Amino acid sequence: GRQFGHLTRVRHVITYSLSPFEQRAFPHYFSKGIPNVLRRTRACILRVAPPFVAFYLVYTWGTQEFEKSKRKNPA
Amino acid sequence: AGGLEHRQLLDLAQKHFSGLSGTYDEDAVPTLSPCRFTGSQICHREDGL
Repeated sequence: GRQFGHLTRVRHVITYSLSPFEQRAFPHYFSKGIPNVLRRTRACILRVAPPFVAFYLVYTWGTQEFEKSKRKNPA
Repeated sequence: AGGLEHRQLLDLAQKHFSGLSGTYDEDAVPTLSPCRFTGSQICHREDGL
């Protein structure tokens, strides 16, 4: 159905690309990758974490409460 | 090239071109060097054409 050639109209855009045998596959895999990963993690942690922290708290409280309930009481 | 004789052209050149300098003043000798070739792509998108 959809094929290359008339998917959309584009004008005045130039693209430069380099052959895969003229360049490295791992340019800066440790010097620059790790700061980017830290940036992404810092961005996402505040959105993703608090629900799972709350689940952890509920899990601990429920397990402790069940264990306390099972044990017998004096009198 | 055409209708002419070689010695006449040589004499005229001796008359009118002997003033050119050809000593390569100092190390001003522009010499080419090998040029690197790169496999690559360039694309200018102009859908109006």
